[PDB]
Amino acid sequence: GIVEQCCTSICSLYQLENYCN
Amino acid sequence: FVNQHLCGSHLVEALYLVCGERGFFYTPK
Ligand SMILES: [Cl-]
Ligand SMILES: [Zn+2]
Repeated sequence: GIVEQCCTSICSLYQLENYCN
Repeated sequence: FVNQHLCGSHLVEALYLVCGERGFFYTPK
């Protein structure tokens, strides 16, 4: 999930937008 | 913009900046 995406490996601010409502 | 490692409260801080008024969900595994 988001934790695998951004904490374990790296992620972009654009990927984070996927979790906006 | 650039990529980065974001863990714990820092990830949630980032979600707040990016989403703002839209709101977001934080659902760890
Ligand atoms: Cl730290
Ligand atoms: Zn810290």
